[PDB]
Amino acid sequence: KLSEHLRYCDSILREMLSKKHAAYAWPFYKPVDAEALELHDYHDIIKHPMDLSTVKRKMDGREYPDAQGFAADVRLMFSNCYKYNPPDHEVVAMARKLQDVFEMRFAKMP
Ligand code: NA
Repeated sequence: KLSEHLRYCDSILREMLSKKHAAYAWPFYKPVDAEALELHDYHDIIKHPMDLSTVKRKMDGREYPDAQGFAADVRLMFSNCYKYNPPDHEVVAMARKLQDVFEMRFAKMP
């Protein structure tokens, strides 16, 4: 079983992965494939990649000991995006919209 807090976190993940947010969430569904995206320096710049599929695997694997660890990975995902891309990239705007969802939902955890 997941703790109470982590059951709430699981719901946030479900929401982030849901159709309602897909127009901006889709770049975060799978790990960045540096070769396929021709971003060949990606792993020189980003030392700790993260994406929502990995968060889902970790959740299912009961790897998070608390809600704070879940939040850390999700914030890492957005931060990687802000760090790597120019601030006017369309993907940064998509990250921001999805982060607005995440931060609001996380803060509203009972
Ligand atoms: Na609350």
